[PDB]
Amino acid sequence: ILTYLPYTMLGSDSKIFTFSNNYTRLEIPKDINNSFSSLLREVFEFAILYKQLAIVVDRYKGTLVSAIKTAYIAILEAQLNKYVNDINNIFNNKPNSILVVYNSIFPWISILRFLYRVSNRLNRLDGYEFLTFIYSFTNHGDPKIRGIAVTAFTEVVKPYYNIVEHWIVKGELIDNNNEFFIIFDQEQNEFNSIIKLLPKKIPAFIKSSDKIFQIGKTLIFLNKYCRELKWVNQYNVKYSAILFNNHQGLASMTTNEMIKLIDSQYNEILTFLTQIIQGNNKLFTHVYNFKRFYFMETNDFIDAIMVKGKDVFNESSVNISSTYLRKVLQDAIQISSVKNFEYVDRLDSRVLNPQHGNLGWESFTIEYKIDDLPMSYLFEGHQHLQYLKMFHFLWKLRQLNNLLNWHFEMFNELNHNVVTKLSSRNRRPLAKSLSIITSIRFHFTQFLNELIAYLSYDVIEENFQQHIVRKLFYNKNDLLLNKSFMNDLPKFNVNLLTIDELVELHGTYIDSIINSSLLNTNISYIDQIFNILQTIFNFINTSQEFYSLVVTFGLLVRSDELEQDQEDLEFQLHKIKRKIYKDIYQHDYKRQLNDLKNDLNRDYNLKDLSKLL
Amino acid sequence: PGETITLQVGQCGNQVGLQYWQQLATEHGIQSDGSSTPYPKDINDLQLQELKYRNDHPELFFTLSDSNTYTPRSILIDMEPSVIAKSTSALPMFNPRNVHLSAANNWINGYKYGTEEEETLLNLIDREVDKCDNLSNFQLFHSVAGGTGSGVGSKMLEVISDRYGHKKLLNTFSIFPSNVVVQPYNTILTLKRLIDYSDATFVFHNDSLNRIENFLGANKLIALVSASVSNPLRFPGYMYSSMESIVSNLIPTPDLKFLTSSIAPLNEYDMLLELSNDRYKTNRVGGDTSYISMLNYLIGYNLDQREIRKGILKSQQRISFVPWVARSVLVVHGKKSPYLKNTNLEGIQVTNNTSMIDVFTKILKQFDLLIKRKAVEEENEVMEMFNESRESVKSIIDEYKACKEITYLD
Amino acid sequence: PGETITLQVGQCGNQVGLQYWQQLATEHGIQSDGSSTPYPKYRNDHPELFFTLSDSNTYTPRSILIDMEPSVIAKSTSALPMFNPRNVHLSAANNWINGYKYGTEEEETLLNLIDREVDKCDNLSNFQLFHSVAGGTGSGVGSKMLEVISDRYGHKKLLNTFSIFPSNVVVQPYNTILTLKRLIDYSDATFVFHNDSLNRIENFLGANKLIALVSASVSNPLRFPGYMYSSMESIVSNLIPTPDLKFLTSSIAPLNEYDMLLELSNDRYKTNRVGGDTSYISMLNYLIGYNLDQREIRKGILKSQQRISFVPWVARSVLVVHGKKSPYLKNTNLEGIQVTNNTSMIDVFTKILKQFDLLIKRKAVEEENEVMEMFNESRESVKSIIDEYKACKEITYLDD
Amino acid sequence: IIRELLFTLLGHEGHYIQYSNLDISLKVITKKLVKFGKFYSGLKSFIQVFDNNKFGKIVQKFCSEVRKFLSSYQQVLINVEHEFKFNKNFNLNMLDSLLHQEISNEMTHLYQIGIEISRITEERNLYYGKFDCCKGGLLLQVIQERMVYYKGDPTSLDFLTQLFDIVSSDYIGMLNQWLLEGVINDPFDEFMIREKWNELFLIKIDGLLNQFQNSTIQSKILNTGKYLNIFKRCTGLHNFESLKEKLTTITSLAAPDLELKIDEFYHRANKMLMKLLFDGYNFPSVVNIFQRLFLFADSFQIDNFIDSTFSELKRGKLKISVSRLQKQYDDIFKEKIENKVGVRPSVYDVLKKNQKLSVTSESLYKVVEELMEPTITSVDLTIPLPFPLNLVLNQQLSYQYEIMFKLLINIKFISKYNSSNWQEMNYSKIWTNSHFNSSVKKWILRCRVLHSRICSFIHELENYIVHDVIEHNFEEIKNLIHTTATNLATSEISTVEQLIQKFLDYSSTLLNDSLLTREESLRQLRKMLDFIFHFNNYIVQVKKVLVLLNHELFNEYSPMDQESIDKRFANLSDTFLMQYEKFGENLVTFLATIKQVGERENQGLLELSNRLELCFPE
Repeated sequence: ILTYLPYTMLGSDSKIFTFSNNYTRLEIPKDINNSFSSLLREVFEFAILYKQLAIVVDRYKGTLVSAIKTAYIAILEAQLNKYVNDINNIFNNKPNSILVVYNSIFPWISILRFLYRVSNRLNRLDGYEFLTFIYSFTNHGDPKIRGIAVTAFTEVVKPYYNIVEHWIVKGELIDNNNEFFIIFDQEQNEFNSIIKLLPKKIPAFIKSSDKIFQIGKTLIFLNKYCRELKWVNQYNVKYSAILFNNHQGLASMTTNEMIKLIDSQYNEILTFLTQIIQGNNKLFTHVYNFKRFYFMETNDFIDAIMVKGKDVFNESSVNISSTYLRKVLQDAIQISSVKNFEYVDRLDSRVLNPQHGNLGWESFTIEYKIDDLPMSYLFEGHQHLQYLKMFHFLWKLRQLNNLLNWHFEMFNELNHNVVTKLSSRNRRPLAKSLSIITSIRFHFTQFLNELIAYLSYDVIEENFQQHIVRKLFYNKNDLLLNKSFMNDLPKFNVNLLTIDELVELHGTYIDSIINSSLLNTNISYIDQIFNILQTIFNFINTSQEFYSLVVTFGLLVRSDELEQDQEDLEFQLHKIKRKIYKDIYQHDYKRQLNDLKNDLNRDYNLKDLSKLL
Repeated sequence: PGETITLQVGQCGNQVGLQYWQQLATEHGIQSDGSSTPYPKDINDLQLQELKYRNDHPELFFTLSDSNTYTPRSILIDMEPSVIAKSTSALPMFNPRNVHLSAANNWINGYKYGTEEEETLLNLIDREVDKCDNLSNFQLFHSVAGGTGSGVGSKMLEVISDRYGHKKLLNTFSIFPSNVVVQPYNTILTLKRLIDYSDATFVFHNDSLNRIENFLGANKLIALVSASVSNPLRFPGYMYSSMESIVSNLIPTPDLKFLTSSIAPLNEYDMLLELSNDRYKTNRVGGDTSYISMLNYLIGYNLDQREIRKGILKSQQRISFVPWVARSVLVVHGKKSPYLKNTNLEGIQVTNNTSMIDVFTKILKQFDLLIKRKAVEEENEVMEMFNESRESVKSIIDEYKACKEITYLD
Repeated sequence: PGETITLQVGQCGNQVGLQYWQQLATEHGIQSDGSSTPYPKYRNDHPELFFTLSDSNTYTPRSILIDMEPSVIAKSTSALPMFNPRNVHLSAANNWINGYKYGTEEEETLLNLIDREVDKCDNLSNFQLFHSVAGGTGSGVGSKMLEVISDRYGHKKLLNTFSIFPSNVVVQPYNTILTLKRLIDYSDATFVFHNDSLNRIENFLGANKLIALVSASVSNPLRFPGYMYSSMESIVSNLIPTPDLKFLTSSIAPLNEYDMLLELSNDRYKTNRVGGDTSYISMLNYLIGYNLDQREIRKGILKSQQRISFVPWVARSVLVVHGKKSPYLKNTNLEGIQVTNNTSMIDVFTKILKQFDLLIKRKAVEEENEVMEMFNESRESVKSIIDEYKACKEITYLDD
Repeated sequence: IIRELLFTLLGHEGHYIQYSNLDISLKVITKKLVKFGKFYSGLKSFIQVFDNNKFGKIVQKFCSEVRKFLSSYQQVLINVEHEFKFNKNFNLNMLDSLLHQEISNEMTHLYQIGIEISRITEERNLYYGKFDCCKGGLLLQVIQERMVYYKGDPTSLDFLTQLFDIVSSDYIGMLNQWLLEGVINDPFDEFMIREKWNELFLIKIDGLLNQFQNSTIQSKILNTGKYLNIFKRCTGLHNFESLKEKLTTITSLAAPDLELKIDEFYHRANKMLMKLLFDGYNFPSVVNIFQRLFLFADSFQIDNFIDSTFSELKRGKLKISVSRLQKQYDDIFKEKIENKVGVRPSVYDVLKKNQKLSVTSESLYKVVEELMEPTITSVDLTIPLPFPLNLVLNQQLSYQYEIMFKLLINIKFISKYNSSNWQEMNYSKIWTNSHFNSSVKKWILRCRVLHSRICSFIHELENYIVHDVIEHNFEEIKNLIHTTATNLATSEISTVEQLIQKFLDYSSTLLNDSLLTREESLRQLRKMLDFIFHFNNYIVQVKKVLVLLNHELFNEYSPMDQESIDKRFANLSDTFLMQYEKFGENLVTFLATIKQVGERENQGLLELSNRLELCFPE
């Protein structure tokens, strides 16, 4: 009978039409014959596809799911509510045979086959494999397939774009469903382990994919680290109003309206980011002042702490570094030219690692205290431990240079006050002896003064102009365009750039100094210099026992003898093995000319250094 | 970073020292009144262009007061009061208490006047030490012959040693006379005290001075070199912060303390090769003289790295070096003063060479030629000071003659 | 190329140099106040070869204005107030004898004057001399002026002259034979201009502008850059094949580029006296009136190859020089200046020999016996250049 | 007898005839009836397999059209069901005429077009054919096969042109977006133009129609979108829309308006690109700068470089350093300017700080030799020419435009040596003494005349090169640039494809007329310029031989007074006579080589042969 056919289309058991729970066919024999049931098979498939799909919306009717899939269930229920509306009027009018009901439902099998194939792919890996599955059908032929694909996509993208619009006008994240690509790593160390982009979670419908990353990240940096709670409130009240009041949401916006909005919003924040790093934070003024203290660009200050601190630095690390190093730092500021310039309160000093207790000359350092100054500015440890190691290497060179010129000032008065007035006959073995010690100082003060002159101008000063000054105030490679050709955004000479590029210009500027040519079959080049500096450290330490003997040599000739001739010959014997010991450390510096020149010629970078070091 | 006291003695050092202090005034912004000029911003740091706070260090040569006046720490001493009035009235910022007034045409009259008023000269120097917080360098400006600066200037360099223990660096900045009856034996008497109570000497020939610039023009040429060696001191850079760091990098032996200077007059590649020419040296050169040490100043600001390095490598082959000295040509990249114009580029080379053989033997050849031709108990002390000065200048002559041959290794 | 310095000697040279520098200032748009005019930096013309660049943007020409009398100097400074007041030098000279003594005692102060003009140029390439070959103040010190600059600089700096020969005082045959000796062994290039023939071209002020037209058109590719003839050394190297016949003449054209090359070769438009049968050695044509259609120039050169007389040992070539017009001046028409050296300079030299040999036969302390020696040495100095012109014309040149 | 065949045409059983008979009566009319309904399920089986995401997008729209016919098929089965139960009393006669009048006209054509796709599925200006899965190209071309096979039927072709209209409606939408805008949006490989500026737009010759086969129309559709991307890569402007509209052709891929609208989109893609090159990047300001740097329009810059580096250019490549020659070239040509952010350098001061003067080890007389089948010879220039000016003035142009620079700087160096040798052969002190013998004075006078004819050779060869060749051919290029530029400013030559051809023709004739194309022509140009250079350096070494032939000059400049003076003068006249007969040797063959190639190929080269043959015999 024909009236039992609408009873099966809604999934109800009659006296002869029976089925099972799931995944079974409507095997109904004995109606007329196989001639009537064979055509009845393909319309029986219309009924099993309704019941198998109705149990999917029933078991997931807004429950057991907290994701984007709860909006697709509202899509699945809307077409299912329109399906049962079509069975009612097609059976309201009286049908003659079961062929006329097959004709009106035949435009609906195209819609029903698509909803089942996407519902079968549920409770599988249901992250981005479902949102991209619907978008993979939005560009297709067969407009009944394309018609159901767009109406199932425009109302499933609204929960996804709700994460995007909060990422544009507010600068936060409301994500909980293993979704939108800006994830927060739990290791909150610096502003690099925090927000990062994964390229694999980039969808095929987001056209920008890189400006929305650099709009939400700088909004967090302009809200919590550099708070400024006046511009962000004006930014949130303006652009969220023009996104909601006239375009009713971001999903209603087309592709051209999104790129026009985001690009006009991407350069709006970077104008404000480059506003407060330069006009208020003074990034370049502090990077140049970072060089005056960590890279020894003002040698008058480093010479002052080595003169006004020659008593504290001789002791061990038992110094308090609260009233001792504060006293030495503040009086040396009055000595040198640091007492007049602006940022003198930012200058502080400390002792590094007092638990070692090696010496006081080694543990000292200088610190540029960048407190506030609302900028981090990604100047974390790996940007600072290599930035304090370079100071301590440059501290070893200025230390030896301040006890080699005092060695010149100490031996000239030793010659004058003593040696020129020694009996008029013992001067000739002594004036010959002291001319070797003053001359071996000259071989040492020329090796350091050209080693610093290579580091301070070829390595330090040339990389600062190339990496810091050129990338900030000069143009890139990078153009030529007469703008008069077609139809409150202040543009300035900073070459506007983001967070990930401000850390890289300063990160490479330190990386291109500490790792450039020689600062890292043989030992390393930095280890070869430390062996030569150890000899100069040992040459001056063995020169004071020479200086303390000659002042006693003058005391023997003033007041005068058989026992005196024994005592004089033992004292001149102290001078014989001493100048021989001075020849030992001379050939070790002559050994420096052998191994360094055999290593500098292997590189084109250090070929010029092979003739002036 | 101790300050530097300058001593101007003699008729030369007063007019040369006037050009030395007028050069330091315009370089540091201070005027003849003494008031300070606001410091211009250096172009090493630019601001957000829409489209007090000093980087130099003038305290080493000037003192500070409450009303921000800068007074130079110079001591003026002469016989005639006319030469002091032309120096004080030209630059009114000189301290009038440093002015001393007494003529002497001989070294004996100059050294005897240095003995009679020891107390008023030693007290005048010690008042300037009370002004500074740290003292590390004394400076002189005296004539080797001619005026009274040879006689009483020879005594003023001796009272530094007995009072302070000779721990202060003495730079003499001597001006040797041109090619006069008093001139031969005036030179040989002050040079014995010059090589005994000093630490460094920058020689300047007057007869070779007019060859460079082609008496007021001769005074401006000495002050250009004398203020150039203090350019990394006043304007702090990476190296050469103190005067002991420059000189000890230049003088290998305490008997070798004689330095020859040269002015370069463009780019900075030809500027390094122009300084190596023998015609620009203030000291006269004869044959090919081997160089011991050299320091090239580029005090006009040079943003020309990798171009200075090519000039240093080229100036190593064209200069013959002493065998026991390593071939190292050192150059300082001095910074331009922001008060002076940035258009000009200066260049100075101070160096130690063997060219002082011809200078000292020129005096010793004329020394014995006059004392044999022309020649109360005053003749005995004069004669023994001649023979003491004769054998003492020979000691640095044979030290230079033995310097060319490979020695000082036994 | 190289920068250019000129020397104006004598009363006649100062009047020519007044018109020569007013025409050079007109072509580059330089006003008569030392002020520059914007182009109608970014300049294609090069006035730096003749004028000095200063910090205050004033334009001063590189000229020396030596003269005996202060009358014409006030004419040049008032009409053209941009000359350097240190370069001009002042103190009557009617003969060569009293005029040569002015330059001998003042040689040091005048040699020091021109050393101020060498260091202002980066690379100097040539000298110039505007004077009169007959005259006391011009030929007197100017003969010493070209001698002191010949041995000091020593063959590396070229020395061109633009002299004016007498057309007709009775002392004028005395000095024209003396200075013609010094113009032969000490000058590199020499231009001949006749005061009588210049009046025929226009149909003393009218003849000055015609010399200023030729003396400024010869350096038109020197200042205004082009494809060729960028330097003066490449211009004179065509016209002078051997140094013993360096005397040069010129021609002025005043409408087609084919007809302009035919009107320049006529003997009517000449600055020098032309005899009956003259044979040319080398020719240079200056088409400075913006000739662009190079189809009529090709016919004018090919017509001038087999029409004009030629010297047998030299290669007959008619070099045409395309000159760009000055943008500051208006385009009037095509301008042509033909400079060449020919055999037509015998008739004026033997005319000077005729007035000299007739005067010695007529005879019109310690100063007499020396000037007869100087009259003798200057006679076979210019008689050897006559036999040089007579030898190159015939076949007797190409043998022993 | 009728109800069982009512279900058989629906692809189902009728219990007597066949699957999804032996009682054959006079029922002849049902012999063809069950054959018509047999392949009904062939359409329905075609839908379920070819509607997948693969097999291209153009078969999906066709899969919608056959399914629309499946509903129009079942629409007439209600009428025969109404014909069955009612009292018709007309059986076995009219059943054939009803179901084939409006169905069989479309049922037959829809099956042959579907069975051919399954047949070709079992088989599986530019390049990269080898199409896969017979998606878009093979389906669209067999439809046009179906129309021409049934010519002569008005009632059959009208359905095929409507089937080709709606099926190919999706293919026009990407073709209209390529020609108008330049978007190549195609998720599959379902287009002609495949984005992979030379090997990037392969045209996929496997799947074109018969209309898109002409070699002239393949470039009209390929360069329309390529020249639009250049306007889209430079100034930005994704999806221009230019405050305007366009006709936006819609009708079909079979119309007389197809060949007209493709050319209409081709003129708009060239009008907008040429407006970017001429007005935006200042292309007239580039061709006047290439004349000032390669062909010496203003030789004041290069003449100051040659005389300053005159001693460096005479020596070989081994006795000179590369850095000394390049550095002097920068101070005289370039100008160091600061790239402060805010200023905008034009095309004049960008190409002026871009050239490089390399002296790498080849020769001028072998670069031209390898093109076809001293340091002044190997000096050259190179300009990077940034985007998008590297597209029209390509590398084929600049290689034929740099060769002229090495030739123009070689003869300007010979003209510099001869102009300097004239200075020392005429007004020196060593060369011109006063009282030496007449046997030597005849040798000096014979050396000056030979050099005065050598110097006039290069001053005549240059007057043909720099004026008759370079300047004359540039007057027609410069004329058709400014009067192109006056027409472009009005609209918001007329083709970029002919602008490259017009400049390649300019550089070729400059290379052709300047004696650098033929074998015997280059063999004499190398021999002639080398002999002049071998005579120029011969002059400077006689200056030390003339000091021993005069006794007065050697006394001032310090084997004398023997027969060796006459011996070395005899050796001087021997090596001078060998160069005089050698000058006449190569010149009469150089005059013969221009007469050979000046009559058959180049009429402009004969003008030199008319001018130079009348000079030197005279």
